[PDB]
Amino acid sequence: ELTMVFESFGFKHGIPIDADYVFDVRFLPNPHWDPKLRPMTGLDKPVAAFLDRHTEVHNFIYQTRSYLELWLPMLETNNRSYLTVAIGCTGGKHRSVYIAEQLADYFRSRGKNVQSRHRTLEK
Amino acid sequence: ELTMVFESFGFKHGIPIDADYVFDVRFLPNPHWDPKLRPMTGLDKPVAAFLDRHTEVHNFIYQTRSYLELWLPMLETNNRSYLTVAIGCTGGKHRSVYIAEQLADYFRSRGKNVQSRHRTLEK
Repeated sequence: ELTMVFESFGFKHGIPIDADYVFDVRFLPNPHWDPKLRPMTGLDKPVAAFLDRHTEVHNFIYQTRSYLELWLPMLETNNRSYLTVAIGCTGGKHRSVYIAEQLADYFRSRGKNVQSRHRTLEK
Repeated sequence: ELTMVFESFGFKHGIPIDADYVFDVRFLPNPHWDPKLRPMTGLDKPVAAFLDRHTEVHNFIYQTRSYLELWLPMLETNNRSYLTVAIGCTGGKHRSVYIAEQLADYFRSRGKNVQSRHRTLEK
């Protein structure tokens, strides 16, 4: 079956070369100036809470998975092993990490074959 | 005002480094095996007609502009000069060219500041 890859990255490091879709989340609320959140990542509960208190964050996740679901039946049959969705913020530590996690969890919940990767955190 | 750039490219040449959003259209009907269409581009009427006879082509354009419109108000105010939407097929000659053109025409019709670019055709 098609493997759905959800990856976060920082635009400052360049777009990942395996991406098929790229979504920029630099318009979402930015935790960069709260000093307590700066050293954390979007895997951490305070950063997730900072993001989820804003309505547009859940709406971005919901609308993005809905958009992808329009094409998924045709992609699952596109001579294709992978569908790679890359979520980018500037540094790849906070917003993109959280959003990629939430998308990956949503598609896992739908029974899809999924994998996540955080390009900045893995360094 | 925010300048909306719509660019086509071929994944075989790599993702353009100025892209903010990237949409893969390799699942749309492929004119590669009709020999009359192969040397043409998505600027040409026979290629546009080949694509537009399939319902999913118009739906992709409509759904993609609608998705972008969810975020445009927040992007038009993201300390941002450009919003660059890159549409990719394998070679960047047919599907991506057509789709980028149609998106650019749609946002021009809404009074947005727009520019188009076809990375493969310009070579």
